[PDB]
Amino acid sequence: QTDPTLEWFLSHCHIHKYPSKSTLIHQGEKAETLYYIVKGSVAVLIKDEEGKEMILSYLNQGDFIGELGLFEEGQERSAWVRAKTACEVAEISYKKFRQLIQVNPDILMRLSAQMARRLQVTSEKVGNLAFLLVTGRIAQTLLNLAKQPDAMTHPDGMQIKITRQEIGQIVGCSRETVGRILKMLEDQNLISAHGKTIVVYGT
Amino acid sequence: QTDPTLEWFLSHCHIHKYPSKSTLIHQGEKAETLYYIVKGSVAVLIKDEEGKEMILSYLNQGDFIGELGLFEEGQERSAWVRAKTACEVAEISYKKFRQLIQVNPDILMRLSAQMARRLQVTSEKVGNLAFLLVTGRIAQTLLNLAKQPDAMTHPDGMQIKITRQEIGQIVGCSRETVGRILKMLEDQNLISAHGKTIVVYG
Ligand code: PRO
Ligand code: PRO
Repeated sequence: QTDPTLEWFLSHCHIHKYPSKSTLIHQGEKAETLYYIVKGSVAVLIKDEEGKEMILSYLNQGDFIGELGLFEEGQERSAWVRAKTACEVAEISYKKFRQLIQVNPDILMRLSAQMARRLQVTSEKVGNLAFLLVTGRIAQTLLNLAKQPDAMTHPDGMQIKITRQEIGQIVGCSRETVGRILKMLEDQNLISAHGKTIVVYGT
Repeated sequence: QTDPTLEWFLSHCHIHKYPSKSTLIHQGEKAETLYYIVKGSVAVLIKDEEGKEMILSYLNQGDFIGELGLFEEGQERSAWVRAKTACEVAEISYKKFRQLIQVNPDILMRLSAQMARRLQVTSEKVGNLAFLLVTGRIAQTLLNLAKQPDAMTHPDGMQIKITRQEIGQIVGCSRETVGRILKMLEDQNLISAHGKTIVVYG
């Protein structure tokens, strides 16, 4: 079971290998290139006002990078992209990709499908104004605990001792809701959680 | 002022009119369509825990519905779609649309642009801890104002009066951070903003 459409597309791309931690795309770069991840994983990241790194999302094999620029012709990169693992990345100009689409739209279907599957996950994960309020209070709770005397110093920030159940009691939501928000914050490079302890970054 | 490709796409569609509040796509519908709003607006809804109505998207003229199922045909989700206003919606089978894509990929491009903009909106929610707290305090401030006696009844919820500087001064953040948060809240379909006037939904 070969993939004729993919290898056709790939022959039109410049394929380069990036060691882990190397930067593929810099913030502010003119967006004129579409990327396809042949192998490996990347992190899409932005910075704080104090220059601390936050992860918008991870992109894996089969994902494209820079799809928005293909349609919106502004256009400067909003995010750095850095190799999470050693990766192989295919590169094509927007101009070349637009002519290929005309000839074989299956490759547009490929690009569209992987966006759609990424949209699906959050089709679920929603939350209203209340959930956003709860999120604020959880952050408040974590920030305040990291400031208190009984917080332990950690290479990545300040370590605090609190369960998800206790956060939920304070903030007025279920421990399941806390789990989801904590997992989100950990995915985003804002905290780490292990056992009953949480490391709040930057503090 | 002519869009021949759209006319071509629409000639392959069945166009239906829906009065406001009427359902377009029911819960658990096996996904095989592909909708295009010709006129008006719709709401995408889900029930939360216990069973209260919640908005996933407000979609307007030129927007697609059912575009995620195009790449996952047969999909059943718990969401449903309702007419916000009187609307006119073109529908087409995924099967037929796939035949059209080979001829002219332009409609798939418009659909994909919508999906790409949505991924970008989702990215703008991130999100440091201080930021998330400020966001919650801003939401809190708007929500409490909508509960006050001097709030006005609006079809979409409660209409309140407050400036961006007033919000910033109260909460303790820059005017730039207030703009960023209100925009985020509007993109999340939680409020609408028009000058001093803010409508808090629900
Ligand atoms: O379940 C509901 O609430 C909506 C009402 C119309 C059809 N589905
Ligand atoms: O160019 C195309 O592919 C179709 C033909 C008629 C309208 N647009």
